[PDB]
Amino acid sequence: FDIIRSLKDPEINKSITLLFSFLKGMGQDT
Amino acid sequence: GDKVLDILVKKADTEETANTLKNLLLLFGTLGMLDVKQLEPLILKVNAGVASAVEQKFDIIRSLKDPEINKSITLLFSFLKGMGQDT
Ligand SMILES: CCCCCCCCCCCCCCCCCC(=O)OC[C@H](COP(=O)(O)OC[C@H](O)CO)OC(=O)CCCCCCCCCCCCCCC
Ligand SMILES: CCCCCCCCCCCCCCCCCC(=O)OC[C@H](COP(=O)(O)OC[C@H](O)CO)OC(=O)CCCCCCCCCCCCCCC
Ligand SMILES: CCCCCCCCCCC(=O)O
Ligand SMILES: CCCCCCCCCCC(=O)O
Ligand SMILES: CCCCCCCCCCC(=O)O
Ligand SMILES: CCCCCCCCCCC(=O)O
Ligand SMILES: CCCCCCCCCCC(=O)O
Ligand SMILES: CCCCCCCCCCC(=O)O
Ligand SMILES: CCCCCCCCCCC(=O)O
Ligand SMILES: CCCCCCCCC(=O)O
Ligand SMILES: CCCCCCCCC(=O)O
Ligand SMILES: CCCCCCC(=O)O
Ligand SMILES: CCCCCCC(=O)O
Ligand SMILES: CCCCCCC(=O)O
Ligand SMILES: CCCCCCC(=O)O
Repeated sequence: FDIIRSLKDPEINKSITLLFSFLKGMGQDT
Repeated sequence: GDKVLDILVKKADTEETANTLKNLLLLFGTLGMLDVKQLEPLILKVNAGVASAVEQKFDIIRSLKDPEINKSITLLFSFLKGMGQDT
């Protein structure tokens, strides 16, 4: 039940967006 | 010098210090076992990813459609498949 409540957390949302930006950056087409 | 060595061994002889030195040697051995020739592209990708993350001054659904994100997560899943190989 923790993940559903956590996804709505603005801090968690921003942090996971940062991790997904990290994920996008790696494996770049270049 | 005998007193110095005595102090050194009597302080070190604790199991914590012996475990610390043993695990340092084991860490060196494992880092030697780990192959780094393939790890240089991974380091470059990590550099690019950290740069993109620090560049940023409902997200996952939009991100999954990103071709870059899709390819990157496919690479991570290939990494996940490679580890724990049946061999
Ligand atoms: C008409 C309206 C009907 C209901 C209307 C709908 C009822 C359900 C509403 C949605 C519930 C989940 C929402 C989304 C949760 C967050 C997004 C998500 O999916 O996040 C996956 C993550 C798993 O963790 P990850 O491994 O991905 O973690 C990442 C890395 O691994 C970390 O390192 O969180 C979860 O799974 C938590 C949810 C658990 C399952 C939810 C469904 C169970 C019950 C369904 C049936 C109930 C009875 C139905 C009776 C019919
Ligand atoms: C008839 C048509 C009906 C609608 C028709 C459908 C309406 C919904 C469409 C689908 C929405 C999600 C699609 C899939 C999203 C991406 C895949 C996924 O699942 O990715 C899990 C990840 C969780 O992150 P992870 O922890 O896994 O991260 C990994 C590591 O952990 C990192 O390190 O993203 C999310 O959960 C984002 C989605 C949040 C929940 C979506 C549902 C909420 C609302 C449902 C009810 C709405 C009202 C319904 C009213 C009835
Ligand atoms: C539809 C919910 C039925 C009751 C489930 C109770 C346990 C939910 C999960 C709690 C947990 O993950 O620790
Ligand atoms: C009737 C069910 C209420 C569930 C409220 C859960 C509160 C604790 C959530 C876990 C947390 O705050 O880290
Ligand atoms: C069905 C959507 C109702 C409105 C939800 C608004 C918040 C969505 C989550 C935004 C975030 O994770 O930062
Ligand atoms: C979208 C397809 C190209 C993105 C992934 C390219 C980086 C993986 C290969 C890197 C390398 O050959 O060292
Ligand atoms: C209406 C919701 C707006 C969400 C904006 C999220 C940040 C977008 C810009 C990201 C950045 O480049 O810092
Ligand atoms: C009416 C709702 C429009 C949502 C558009 C969200 C744009 C910002 C998404 C976050 C990002 O670009 O990183
Ligand atoms: C599909 C079942 C075998 C895959 C996992 C095998 C590796 C795990 C054990 C490795 C080891 O014994 O050192
Ligand atoms: C349909 C209204 C009742 C369910 C809403 C639950 C929201 C919980 C939350 O904010 O995480
Ligand atoms: C059914 C059409 C309207 C919903 C489509 C939303 C697509 C959003 C996206 O491309 O991530
Ligand atoms: C009435 C219960 C709906 C599903 C809730 C699932 C959850 O958020 O753990
Ligand atoms: C309209 C019913 C909404 C149930 C889902 C709630 C949630 O997962 O935040
Ligand atoms: C009309 C809204 C459908 C569910 C959207 C869920 C999401 O992508 O965050
Ligand atoms: C036909 C309705 C599609 C809703 C789901 C959209 C998405 O999650 O990309």
